Amino acid sequence: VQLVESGGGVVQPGRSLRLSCAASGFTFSNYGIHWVRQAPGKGLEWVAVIWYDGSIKYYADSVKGRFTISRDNSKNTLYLQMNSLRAEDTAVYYCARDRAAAGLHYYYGMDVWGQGTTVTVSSASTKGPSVFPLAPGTAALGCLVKDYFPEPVTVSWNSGALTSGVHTFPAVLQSSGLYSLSSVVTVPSSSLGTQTYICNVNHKPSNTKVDKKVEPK
Amino acid sequence: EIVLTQSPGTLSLSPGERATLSCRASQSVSSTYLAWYQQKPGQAPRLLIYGASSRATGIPDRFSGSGSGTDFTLTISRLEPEDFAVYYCQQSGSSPLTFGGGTEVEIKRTVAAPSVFIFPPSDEQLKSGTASVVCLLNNFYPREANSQESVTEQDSKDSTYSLSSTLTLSKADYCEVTHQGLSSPVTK
Amino acid sequence: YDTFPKNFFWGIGTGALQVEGSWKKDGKGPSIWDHFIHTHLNGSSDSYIFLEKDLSALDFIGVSFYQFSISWPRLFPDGIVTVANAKGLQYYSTLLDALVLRNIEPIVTLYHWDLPLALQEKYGGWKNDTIIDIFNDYATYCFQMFGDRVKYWITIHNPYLVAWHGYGTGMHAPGEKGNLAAVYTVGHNLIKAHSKVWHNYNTHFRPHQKGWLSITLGSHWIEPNRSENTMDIFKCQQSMVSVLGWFANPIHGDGDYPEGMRKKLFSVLPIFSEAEKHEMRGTADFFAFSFGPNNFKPLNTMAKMGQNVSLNLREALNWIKLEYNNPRILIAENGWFTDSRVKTEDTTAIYMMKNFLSQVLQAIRLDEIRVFGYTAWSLLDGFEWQDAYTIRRGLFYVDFNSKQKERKPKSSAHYYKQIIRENGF
Ligand SMILES: *[C@@H]1O[C@H](CO)[C@@H](O)[C@H](O)[C@H]1NC(C)=O
Ligand SMILES: *[C@@H]1O[C@H](CO)[C@@H](O)[C@H](O)[C@H]1NC(C)=O
Repeated sequence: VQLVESGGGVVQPGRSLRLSCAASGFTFSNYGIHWVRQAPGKGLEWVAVIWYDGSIKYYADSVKGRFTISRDNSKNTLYLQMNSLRAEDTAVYYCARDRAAAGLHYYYGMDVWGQGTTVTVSSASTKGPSVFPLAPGTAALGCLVKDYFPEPVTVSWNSGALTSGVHTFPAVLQSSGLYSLSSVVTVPSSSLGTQTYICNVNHKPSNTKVDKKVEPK
Repeated sequence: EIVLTQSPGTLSLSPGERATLSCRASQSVSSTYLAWYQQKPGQAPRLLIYGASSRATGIPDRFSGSGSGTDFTLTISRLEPEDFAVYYCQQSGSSPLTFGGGTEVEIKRTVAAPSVFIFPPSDEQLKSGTASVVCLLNNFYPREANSQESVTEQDSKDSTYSLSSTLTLSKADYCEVTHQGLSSPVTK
Repeated sequence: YDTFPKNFFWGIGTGALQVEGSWKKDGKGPSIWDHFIHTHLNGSSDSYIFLEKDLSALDFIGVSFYQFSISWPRLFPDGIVTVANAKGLQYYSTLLDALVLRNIEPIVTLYHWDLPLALQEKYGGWKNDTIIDIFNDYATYCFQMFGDRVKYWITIHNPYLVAWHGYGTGMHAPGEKGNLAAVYTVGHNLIKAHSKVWHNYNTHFRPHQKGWLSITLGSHWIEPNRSENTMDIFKCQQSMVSVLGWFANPIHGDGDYPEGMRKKLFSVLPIFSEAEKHEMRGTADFFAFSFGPNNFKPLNTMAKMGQNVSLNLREALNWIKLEYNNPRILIAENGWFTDSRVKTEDTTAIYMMKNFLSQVLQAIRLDEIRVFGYTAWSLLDGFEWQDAYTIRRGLFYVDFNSKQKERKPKSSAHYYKQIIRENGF
């Protein structure tokens, strides 16, 4: 019993993108599927729904007339085709199964959800991050990841063998339209010079792996 | 359309306490069409309650649902560590179907003062032609405290937040913190 | 396009008084309509004794659901809920068992105008607010007895007519007339009784049973005398609010009567308390809509504000959508009638059904309205209230003069059967 959202990526503002959701472990044509999206830092927002035979569709006002929900029961797939995209549409899109199955008279509810697919709507290009150190009874030090796009950034310390105290922060979007964040750790002041601190920053989109060492100054 | 308004935006309680979440609808709706959802940071939503009071599959007895007309209530009798998350009310009674703002249930704890550490910009960045100064507050509670900011999730271990404000000055450059825990403002 | 959506609920309906017969039988108490028929105006369709024949008709047509009503005085001869007539309880339990066996979902109406005579005599029926609690007792007994195999409930069928024909025109039982306050006091009690039953169900029966409970509100449709005249349109809206808005606003709306009505019936319309406004609203799990001859004939049935009565089912559905926040809709009753002399070749009924069904499909596809079900009105010919046997509403023909009273499918029956098979035309 699962749903898999697919087709997420980057789209130029005003351009069109199509999404797909794959279902398995239940009779697909017996259920209605929703599309629900969530912008970073914000609440759940209902987008659309499609019912059993694919002829009945309902949408939210904000996306009405631009997005087109469809399904192929033989292929067990549901699609969300979105055009004339905007910055506000940049969000994570979920496909959710509605519990109200055909011929059952069940109350409505979204019981099975997928992991999600992230869609970012921007005209900037895929640029890797630049890593700058933040130098230091206890003391703190960090790493600053700047000017990277798109959103997914992974940060580690000492190849994963240091985590207590680590505070990688959620990214923020700056005036330029690129993402930036910082990862900070606090260790014993006495520990410095006895331990080597290396911060690992991985950005798969830009195929950039950076190992940075942070020294006091 | 039916606008669902949730109150309060944030609820701060200790484990083993009762939590009462409220959802008001702009128009009246049948209890039959009201659902509650739980969402943890980095996770997909989970259906808790459907049809106003009915528990979803695998949902424990501590979660209750009630209400009718324009007022609905979610209640957790005895809060547990797993319970602290964000809750959304949803209605399918009217089309278009809508979600509430969301209510965040956080962990209440003894007031803790922040630790302030200021980091001046690196040389490589300075050479590049931009300068960022980072003020960081470590393990404080509560959260209520050009510069852009970032805050973390409530710590699983010690139930605190940490916030990092970044000031982005020009190519040539040429941090006061205020919090309840602190008797007086701390400048660094 | 021309076919209905998949999982669309097809159904047919009847009323207890119209088809049951056996008004004295097995200790059944008289109803206000029983008294009314003797006083102001047999055995009808004899469904009580010919239940198996009705089930065959249901089988023949192929409906996914069946709507019938429980006779309150057949369960409780004296109205008060103490000791139910055991023979009557078996009949309704046998019927539900019968329907479950053939996978036919039932929609059960607690009240289809047959108030027990004892209650009317003792308290003044719906004029007394005492019977709100008695009605709740009756509803409670029914949920306990039948609720495990009933997923759909209707508390009152067409409260507008109950209040308006019963106390305004005198054309229905109890035949009261000449006090407008009585009309609106009765409507107030009907609304309150429904809300109390919904709250009762929601709290006590919904968690185990998980059914859907509503109230069937009937209405007419009206069009302006001049297509663009705004004053005409305003008059139309008043006409709609006078019938449909009267009950729908308290129940599907803000818990209070339409603002227009409150000004117009200032010293007649009762006042809802603030507490009551909150409790009245949100008390219907779907919008059960009745669109039939009872809301159009006779001409004293509705206030037209000098406008054009219309049979536009599609426009009526859009009115519900706009005024009541686009709810899920079940067509609780729909159809027309023929003259008694028309037996089996009811061509008009087919036209009428085709006319109406086309409008419903229009409303779903073009207007995005959530009509999930349709109840064709009258499984079999019966006793049509003041009209008695002068008109015929059924899909199956019944010869009242014959002892046997076999159910003979008309052209409409064969057509409706065809429609369900194809799920459209
Ligand atoms: C209704 O009947 C009850 C019980 O006798 C009585 O207390 C009350 O005054 C009566 N009210 C009306 C309106 O007849
Ligand atoms: C009202 O409708 C009737 C019947 O559809 C039509 O014949 C008549 O011309 C209309 N009258 C007005 C005043 O619109």
